[PDB]
Amino acid sequence: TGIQISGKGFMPISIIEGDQHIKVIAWLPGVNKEDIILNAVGDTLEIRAKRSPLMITESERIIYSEIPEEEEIYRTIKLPATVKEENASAKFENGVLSVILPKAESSIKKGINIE
Amino acid sequence: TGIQISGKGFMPISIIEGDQHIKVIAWLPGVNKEDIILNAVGDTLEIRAKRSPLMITESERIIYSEIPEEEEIYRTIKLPATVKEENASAKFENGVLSVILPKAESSIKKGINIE
Amino acid sequence: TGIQISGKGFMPISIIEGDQHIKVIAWLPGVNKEDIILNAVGDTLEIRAKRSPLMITESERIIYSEIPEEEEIYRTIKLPATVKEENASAKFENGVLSVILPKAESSIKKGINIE
Amino acid sequence: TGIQISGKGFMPISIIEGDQHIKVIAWLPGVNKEDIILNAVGDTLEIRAKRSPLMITESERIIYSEIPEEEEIYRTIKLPATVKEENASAKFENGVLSVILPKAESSIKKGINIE
Amino acid sequence: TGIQISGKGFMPISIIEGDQHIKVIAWLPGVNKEDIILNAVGDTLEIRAKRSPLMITESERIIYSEIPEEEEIYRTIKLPATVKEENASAKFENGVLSVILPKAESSIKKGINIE
Amino acid sequence: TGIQISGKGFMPISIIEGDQHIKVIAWLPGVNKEDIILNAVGDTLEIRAKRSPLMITESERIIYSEIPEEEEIYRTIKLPATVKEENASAKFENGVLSVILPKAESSIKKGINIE
Amino acid sequence: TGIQISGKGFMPISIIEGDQHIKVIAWLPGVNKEDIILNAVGDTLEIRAKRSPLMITESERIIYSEIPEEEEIYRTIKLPATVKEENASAKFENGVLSVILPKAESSIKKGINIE
Amino acid sequence: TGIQISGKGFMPISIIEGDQHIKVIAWLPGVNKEDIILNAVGDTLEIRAKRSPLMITESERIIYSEIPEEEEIYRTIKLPATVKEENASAKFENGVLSVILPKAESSIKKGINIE
Amino acid sequence: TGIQISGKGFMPISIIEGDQHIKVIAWLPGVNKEDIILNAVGDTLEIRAKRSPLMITESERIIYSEIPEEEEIYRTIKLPATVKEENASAKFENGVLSVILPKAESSIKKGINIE
Amino acid sequence: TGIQISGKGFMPISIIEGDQHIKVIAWLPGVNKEDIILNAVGDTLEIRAKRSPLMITESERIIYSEIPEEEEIYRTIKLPATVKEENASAKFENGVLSVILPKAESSIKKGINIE
Amino acid sequence: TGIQISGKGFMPISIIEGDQHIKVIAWLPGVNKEDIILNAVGDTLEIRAKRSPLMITESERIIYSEIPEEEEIYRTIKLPATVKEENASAKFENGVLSVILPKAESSIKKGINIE
Amino acid sequence: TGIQISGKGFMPISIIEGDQHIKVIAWLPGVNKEDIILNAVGDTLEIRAKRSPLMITESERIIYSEIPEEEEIYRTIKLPATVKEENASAKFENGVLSVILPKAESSIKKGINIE
Amino acid sequence: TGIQISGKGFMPISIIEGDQHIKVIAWLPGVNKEDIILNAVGDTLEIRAKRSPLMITESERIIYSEIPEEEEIYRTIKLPATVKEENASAKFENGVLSVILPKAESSIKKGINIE
Amino acid sequence: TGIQISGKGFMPISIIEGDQHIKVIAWLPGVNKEDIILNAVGDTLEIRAKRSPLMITESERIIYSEIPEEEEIYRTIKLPATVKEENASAKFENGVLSVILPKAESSIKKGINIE
Amino acid sequence: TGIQISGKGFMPISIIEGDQHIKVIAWLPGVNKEDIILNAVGDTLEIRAKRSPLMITESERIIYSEIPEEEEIYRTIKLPATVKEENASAKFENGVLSVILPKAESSIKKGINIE
Amino acid sequence: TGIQISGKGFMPISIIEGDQHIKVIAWLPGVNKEDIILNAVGDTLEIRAKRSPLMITESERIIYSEIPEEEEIYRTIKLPATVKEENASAKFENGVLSVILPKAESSIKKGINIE
Repeated sequence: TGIQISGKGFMPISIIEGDQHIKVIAWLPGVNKEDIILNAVGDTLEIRAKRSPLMITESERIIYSEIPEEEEIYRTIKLPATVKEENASAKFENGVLSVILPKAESSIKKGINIE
Repeated sequence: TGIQISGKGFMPISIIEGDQHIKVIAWLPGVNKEDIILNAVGDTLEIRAKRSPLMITESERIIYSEIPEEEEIYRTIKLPATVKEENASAKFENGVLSVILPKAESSIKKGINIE
Repeated sequence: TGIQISGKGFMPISIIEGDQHIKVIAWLPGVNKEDIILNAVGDTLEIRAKRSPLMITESERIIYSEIPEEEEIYRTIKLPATVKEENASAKFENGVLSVILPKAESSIKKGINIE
Repeated sequence: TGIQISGKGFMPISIIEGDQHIKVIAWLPGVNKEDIILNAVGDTLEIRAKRSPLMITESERIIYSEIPEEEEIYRTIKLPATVKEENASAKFENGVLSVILPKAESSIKKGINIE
Repeated sequence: TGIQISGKGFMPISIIEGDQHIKVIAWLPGVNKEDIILNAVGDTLEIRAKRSPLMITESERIIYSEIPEEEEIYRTIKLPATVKEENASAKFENGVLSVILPKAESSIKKGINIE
Repeated sequence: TGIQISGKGFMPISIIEGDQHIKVIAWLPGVNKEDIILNAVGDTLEIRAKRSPLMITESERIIYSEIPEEEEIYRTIKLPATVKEENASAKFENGVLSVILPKAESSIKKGINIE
Repeated sequence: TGIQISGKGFMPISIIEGDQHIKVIAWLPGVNKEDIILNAVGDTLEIRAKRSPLMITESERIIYSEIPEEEEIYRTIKLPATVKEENASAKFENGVLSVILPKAESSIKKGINIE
Repeated sequence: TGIQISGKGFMPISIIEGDQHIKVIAWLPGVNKEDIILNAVGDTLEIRAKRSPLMITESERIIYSEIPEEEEIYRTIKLPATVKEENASAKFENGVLSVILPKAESSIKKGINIE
Repeated sequence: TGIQISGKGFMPISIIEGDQHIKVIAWLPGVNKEDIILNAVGDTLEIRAKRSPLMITESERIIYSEIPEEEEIYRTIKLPATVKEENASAKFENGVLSVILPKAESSIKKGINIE
Repeated sequence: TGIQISGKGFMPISIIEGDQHIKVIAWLPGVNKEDIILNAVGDTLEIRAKRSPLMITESERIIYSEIPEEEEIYRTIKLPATVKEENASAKFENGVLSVILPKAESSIKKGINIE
Repeated sequence: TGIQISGKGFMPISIIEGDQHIKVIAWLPGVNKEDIILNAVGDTLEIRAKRSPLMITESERIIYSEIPEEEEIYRTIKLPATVKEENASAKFENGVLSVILPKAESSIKKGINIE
Repeated sequence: TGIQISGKGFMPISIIEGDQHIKVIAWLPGVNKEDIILNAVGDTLEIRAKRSPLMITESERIIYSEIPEEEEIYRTIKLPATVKEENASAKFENGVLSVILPKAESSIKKGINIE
Repeated sequence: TGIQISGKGFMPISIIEGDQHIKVIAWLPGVNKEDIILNAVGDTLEIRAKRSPLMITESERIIYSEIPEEEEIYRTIKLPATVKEENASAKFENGVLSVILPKAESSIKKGINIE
Repeated sequence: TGIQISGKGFMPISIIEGDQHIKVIAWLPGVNKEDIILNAVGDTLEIRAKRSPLMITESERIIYSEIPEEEEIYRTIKLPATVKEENASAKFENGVLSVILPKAESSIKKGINIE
Repeated sequence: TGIQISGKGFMPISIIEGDQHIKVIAWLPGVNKEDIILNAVGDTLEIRAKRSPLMITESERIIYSEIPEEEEIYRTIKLPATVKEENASAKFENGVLSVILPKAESSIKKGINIE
Repeated sequence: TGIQISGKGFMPISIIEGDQHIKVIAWLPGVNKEDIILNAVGDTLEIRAKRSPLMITESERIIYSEIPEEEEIYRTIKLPATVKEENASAKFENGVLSVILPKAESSIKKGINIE
């Protein structure tokens, strides 16, 4: 549907497009700020992250779990437009990752009169 | 299977039992530290929480998303054994919740080494 | 579903639990002020009521009817928590009964600090 | 069966035909006096009403309810005979509406007796 | 059999259609000459009758009965074609009614005038 | 579909609408002027016909034939609007029947404008 | 079956063979005499025709038809025996075509004596 | 509903009804004000119109289209109530048609007050 | 098929190509001239629109509709060639949108001689 | 098998093919010389006959019978090669018909040498 | 279907039938004028042709194709009529083959007058 | 496919045509030159043969055998053209039979020049 | 399969790609020299043509045709590499269309040393 | 899934990406070093090879084989990034091909800060 | 088929058989000579080996593969003839393995030369 | 599967084959070291033992038990190859038996000359 996505593991994401930039939304619970790698260029975006396994005491044991445990996970997406990555910015809080990607000049759409 | 869990929406949770305590783990992405209500007595656990919606500018618009949008979500659990909630504790970081539940000394089993 | 309900006839009912009280609703069309029996104890609730049959003039005849004709009906309910029925209150209007059940101090959940 | 009924939502109704009139019964739980609209002409009758769902207070946690809650509801009925609407009458108490309409055909009362 | 007959009580009827009229034979045992109400309009016919009440008593221990005293009995017949009610005629003998419905002039089917 | 047709035998037909009339067409292969029946009233039409069977000489024998053998054929049709059958006309040539049905003025729907 | 038929369009036909000739029957609703071209040689017959389409008025519209639309139609049939086309004859009436085919002398059956 | 709809081709429709009138909504994309034929009488509606096909130059060609090409299209409607066609009005804008149908005096229903 | 389309809601569209320009065809019933936003660049065409809700008087109600009720709708198209947006023009009438996009020289085809 | 046999009734037959002629055998028990009709031309043959029923005196009764009762019987046969029916010779004796038919010159097969 | 067609390979063909002749149309793409062998007699036509394989350069490999490859191709057709080959003619250009077959006199059909 | 074959026994065959002749091929294993009979005329071919059974010694017995043992066998064929049998020649060696049939003058086709 | 082909109508095309150029091969039988339009740029190439219909005299008609009749046809293709149209060359004979595309500089692939 | 591969024959492959380059893996059994051609450019890479067929001795026979027989084979793959072919390197050992594609500058990804 | 093979792992194989020896072919991509385990005796042969997995640098990642990842593989074969295993020989070049098995003189078959 | 197993009682067993020996494992819960009988010869192995029953004290009484009570238990296993039982060994700990079966030296497979 105008975009392609790939990667390993589970990863909720969402994308918002403006007239000058694009906002990226991602869910990465249980990760330390340093465990994240995000690289981009042109119109392509890459997300890489690793989470610690849930340690347990020798006396302790798990009766039940829902959480997938695979530590390494990443997701790749092709955007609908080219961006100026060098000016991009991102915020991460509450296990959630936030990104801002300025649009490239060529991508800036233009209006047309209607009569 | 000896315990039951209930609630609305999508919410990962994990449960672990210790000799002196029981440990509960849950993922609360998009929840501010103060947005959480957590209540416990005896051997039953309850959780309620609200995550802000995805804000957008009139120019901006959502193109793709799998993340569910509903804000308020909750979870309820019945433990297998009684706990001393008065001494329990909870720690929440990076959109993930952990809770320490002291087992009742009456509930605390007596491992015997014999042969 | 964690609670049980039974009885005879059609008597739509809905239950709402509040931190300090429980609100319950029952559809009772066409029933007079004197026909209603209410009883609650511990964490269970009972209702019994009787509606006069459809009287008609000798020259009249019922050509069509979807309204059920039975007079007496009752319903049993298991509450999830104990209530202080002695201080409860209820009201009936427009064929519907409204109830408020104060919750016992023992049953009232305790909140725990988050850190 | 010589008479037709239609509308939306749940609305039990009873039709009673007299030698000089037709009486109609409608169950409208929780419906206020001013919210109900009654209209008729010829040999057809129509009903409109709307019910306010509820108000939230405190936690306001409700389990799977047995009571329906569609707000707007109406019903239309074709009578077997023409009625004199200008002389009709209606009353609503205990959540049930009662209506009596004199029959225009009865005001004519044709007869061509032969051997 | 493509035509509708309805009513209450036991009242055998035979409907005969002519090219200029409709003739109907009906069984009305025990009904007086003045007790038979006959009405017609458009393409429908109404037959109404009442027989002697023939009450019940005691000190007899009724030993046998096949004759019902049901007084008010009627039948509604959907005629296949329009009739001129003002010109109808009938004869009643030995509890059997012989009606004539002269639909002789209310329409005249087109004919062959081909050239 | 707003008009109904039935009958026995093979009889193709087609229907037309006119501003002040209705045209109807019927294929009647091998039918003589005298074998034909056409009657109509109101908004319904009837057709009956009978065609002589396949005659054969004593010295001849039918080695193959696909043409049906039945002689009598007929059709009945419900028209969509009222017609003034007294003014109708029809023509039959080359085994095909054409009929002209002037429409009832009351049935004519004209005289609405846009602004 | 010792004989073949082919062509396009709707064309009922029946064939009858005489000891000295062969007679053929054809259904041609709505065809003008000149519209048809019948030819023959050897033991095969060819029939060509064209039926005018259903002309219409500007205000007119066709609401339904059973009649097929195509105009140009023809059929071909291979006779089992040779004929003397120069002596053939045909008659067409009431949208129906008849043909008489004198059988060739060698085509005409010869009977061996009793012994 | 008591209403019927018919016609050919693609023509989206919606129908509103008023107490004193009836309002009709029709989509007619790609139409000029003069191409539309509408007429009304009694309690039934008809709408007929024509839209030009897609013009093109010999140096241009169709690569992809969803819009159906057939030009002549119409629809018909059977109302549940009679209207006063002579007083009806209609407006057309932005490819959409709005019609106002003053309801007949007999059609106008009588409201019934609750006693 | 070498061209990509996307958006939300119902939006008929068709596309035409010439040697020097691109023509765009779309259906927007019931929209006001200003309610539409269209931008494009490179080979990408964006269409955005918001439609008025079907106004209804309090006494009225929609007995039936086919028109989709959603108000805002938009579409995106990736053309097979590049365009000079700054020179484009568009006309809109009768609920239809017309847009002409001159092709970009670099993308503009060249004729190739054949010998 | 390159040839066809047809007819009615029990008529066993056998066919014998020579270099210069064809001989054919047919079982016709109980048929008179005057009852037989045989006709052949080209490379096909016809046989027609009739056998009288079994007579008995009125006092006599058939205690056992396997012999068939039907009288009229016939057969038709297609040869694989043309025959000169002029020179045909037939012999009927003991309820069996024998016939020899010289073959046509073209039918006559020339012996071909081996080198 | 009155004519037989056979042969190996791909060779589109169509047949035309003159009253004095027969014209045949065949597609023989990629063939040099001399590479066709054609011969015919009676009412049967034989066509033989061979094409060079689609040559390739030593440093050339085919990415994609659909054209069938077999070099020799032939077809045979049995006409419904006898012809005079000695007088025939044919043309071949633009990879398309044309042939003219004058009919035999016996092939000439004789028109039949109709009465 | 325009050619038909018949006979009894096992006899694989293949057929060859040239511009000047026809060549025929047959497998007749275990058959001596003297046991073969072949005949032909016009455009049809006959084959007849008989193979000596396998003799067996008294001390010897057949353990297993796939070979069909029927001695006499024959085949019949209809050629696609007429031949001149008086000049035929055939070879039989290595258990395989070959035949060369010079064409008839009508059989040899005449080339048609191209324009 | 990594390459795009498109267009309407019947147009066989086989594509071949050389290291230094692209050769394009297509079958366009039955078209005139000038009705061929081939244009290209970048990495995409277009083909348009029209073919005369099979004309006939009124005395003439058809027995059978395999050739499709539609007249306008075209095809478009996206090559794997960009070209320099200016040096393009093409030949068309015998209904076969040949085109040569010298490859663009940036497209010329470079061999890699092997170890 | 973002990468495309095509070709004919059997040739297992696998692909790897690095931050400076791309590594390619391929199985090529039975290939001498000389018969493999590798070329690539930009983001396009092609592999061509031909293997000697399995020669055999006159006395020899193939009883069973799994290996496919085709000799010429190739593959094409379009990479996710463009490379600097001139710097590439490819090691071939043990019937397996290894290739190194140093990434081009614009392909080089850029990391972006987070807070 | 009288010969069987078994084992785990992917290993295409083809058996060849001489008169004085037997040849066999095995595909073993990525198998170092030292990882090769092959053993046989009498008329049965064994094959076993392990392949190193594809290593990667931490920065590197697998995007797509077809390579089978199982390492340890082997095969077992029953040969149809005994061999002098002590006299066998093998060759392993470019990932393809070949072997020669001198056949035991007992297995060696003695030719028979008679007419 | 080349080996056979038999015996009585509950006895999980595992079999492992090496290059020069064969290893066998058996579960012997509750069996004393001396309770076992172990014998083997050629390529078959025998194991027999008797395990004591479940004793109970005077005051005791058995309420539940799953363990089978049968004392005598044995198993018979025919090995695939002959073994050097004279050199075999066995080891039994924690109720589980292990046995080493050095297989016959003659069974060794060797002889292939590795280049």
